[PDB]
Amino acid sequence: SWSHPQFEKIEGRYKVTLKTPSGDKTIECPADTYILDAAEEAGLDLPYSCRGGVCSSCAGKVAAGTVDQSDQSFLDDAQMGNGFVLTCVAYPTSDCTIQTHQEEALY
Ligand code: FES
Ligand SMILES: [Cl-]
Ligand code: NA
Repeated sequence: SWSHPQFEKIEGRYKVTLKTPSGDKTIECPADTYILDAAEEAGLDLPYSCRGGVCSSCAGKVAAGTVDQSDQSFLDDAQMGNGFVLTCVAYPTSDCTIQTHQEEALY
């Protein structure tokens, strides 16, 4: 192996502000890391079920910034156009603010 952590995990991280029901919590999220994975590693308890982009459990809404959720399946094109994000399969592509716990907002 290597005598250092992976550069991709130490450097170049995006700021992700999770606007949760219990307040805003800003974490660093590597570009190669799904938002849910960074949040759960940081000790947050965000909702999820399938971890595969096929449900609404981990849904959030992008309040600021952009994501890459090319692996997602469940959201329709309009929902994604309107800012919904499946946090379990979404990489940040900018500093961003994601309101969590938005499953119920989906129609
Ligand atoms: S937990 Fe099912 S889509 Fe994210
Ligand atoms: Cl949950
Ligand atoms: Na990587």
